[PDB]
Amino acid sequence: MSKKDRRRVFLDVTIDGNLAGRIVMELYNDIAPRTCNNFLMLCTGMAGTGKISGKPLHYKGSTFHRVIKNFMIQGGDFTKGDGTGGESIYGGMFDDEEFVMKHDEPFVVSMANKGPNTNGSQFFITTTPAPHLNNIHVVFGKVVSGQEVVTKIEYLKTNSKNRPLADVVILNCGELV
Repeated sequence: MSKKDRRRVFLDVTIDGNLAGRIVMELYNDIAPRTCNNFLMLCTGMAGTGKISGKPLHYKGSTFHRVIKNFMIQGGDFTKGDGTGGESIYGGMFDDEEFVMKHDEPFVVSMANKGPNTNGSQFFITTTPAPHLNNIHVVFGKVVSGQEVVTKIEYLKTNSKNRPLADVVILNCGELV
């Protein structure tokens, strides 16, 4: 409810086994409670296994399978690891919450989707403002530290499917104080 209700979460990322650093994000629980809760639970793994997939609901070990130079990096697919998988802690996908937050600045954390009301576990971190994505993707967080590890990942050499050649893995993830 209050701005003091905002939680912090972390992602320790490795590129081909070499530690790139830590990405810390502040979740706007007071503006997008369901989306932030889903994300926070996926970082800690404290919600169990997927209802439909029967797989662990948590980012540990998953990758950033898509990076777009000058725009964003995408991850969160813990079931298929290529953009076709992932699952929310609510079972399957969940509805879009009110589009309060906007892509009005770089390093905003937003939900990836496959059309209206199709939120799962996939997300993306932008690197420039993107107002055209407003009212399509639910913004629920902001990177507060480690924005340089985000750009490091973003500029990695990719193939024609926009997939990084190197293995970008979430070594550790969880909650911060």
